[PDB]
Formats: sequence, structure tokens, C-alpha cells
Amino acid sequence: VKVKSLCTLQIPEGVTVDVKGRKVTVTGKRGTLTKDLTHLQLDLRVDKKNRTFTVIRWFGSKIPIACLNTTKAHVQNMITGVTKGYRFKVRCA
RNA sequence: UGUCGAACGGCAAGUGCCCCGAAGCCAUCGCACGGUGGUUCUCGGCUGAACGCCUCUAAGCCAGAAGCCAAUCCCAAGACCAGAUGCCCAC
Repeated sequence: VKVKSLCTLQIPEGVTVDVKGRKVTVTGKRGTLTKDLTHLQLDLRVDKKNRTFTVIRWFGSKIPIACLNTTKAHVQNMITGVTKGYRFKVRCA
């Protein structure tokens, strides 16, 4: 059990990310994307001036440390979604 | 065949026997009918770390078995129904 394990992402200029009890909402160029992260028990916080989002697990062994970079990756797939969006291409073979 | 004397009407033979026979019952020997939703197993996946990449799994999702649970179906308040009601009485 460690005392502080964290990882931060950097919010770009044009994206509003804000949390409300483990429940993020990302408003960019293209719309909003809510992600209900209630099942995780983390300290999600946004700096709002230096534009950076922070996940913190305090006294975690190894199992909740795995859910830190999961949360960081999910918010990045919403910042990519509201700024640039997603497009796939499938092919009939 | 016997027997009321004969014809008539019958009768006896534990329903004499033979043919046809309504109604009723009945045959896969006839006839009619036999329907919906979900959950999630195997599994194949999606995002996604631990483990700067990778990965269906760890959080989280998707789709999904003749299984399972409901709907329909049958009994049904000792499931004690201030569920609704008709009429009398009693407050």
C-alpha cells in the first residue's frame, strides 16, 4: 500500500472538462461526452487554469492503480472525440 | 325350436340367433389447436490499464444456448384481499 499514486493529462486550449463526484463531462468543439465513472473510487480533479486533469488513488495496493491510467485514457478518448472526433472504415472482403 | 287350439298379438331360450340401426360414448381408426419476452453460460468481441508498447478483464461494455426466469397456460386469499359491488339488518 502506497500513499499517493497519480497521473495527469494536459487539457488543450478549447476543451472544458469538469467533474462532479466521479462523473466527468467534456465539452469541446463537437459536443459533450459524459462518462459515469462512479464504480472507481478515485479523486478526480481539474485545475481549470493550467488546464490539466488529475486522477489520484491514495492508499491503493495494485488493483486500483490499474484504474488510474484507465481513467486517464478514457478522458483522452473524449478530448479526442470532442475536438477531432472518431471515424472508422470497414471493408467487405 | 318349444308353447298360448290356428291366424292376430306374442311369449320362452339369464338379450335364441342374423341383417340394418338412432342417440350417446369413442379411435392417431376421424377432426381441430399447441404463442412471447428477457437474463447470462460457453464463447467471440469493444474500449482499456497493470507492464511508457501489448492484451476480451483487472474497472467498465457488446452480442449471446434447446439451459434459467418470467409472459401465455392450470389451481389459486391458511397469501386470511380496508379489492369492487347488489340488497337487508345492526350502529
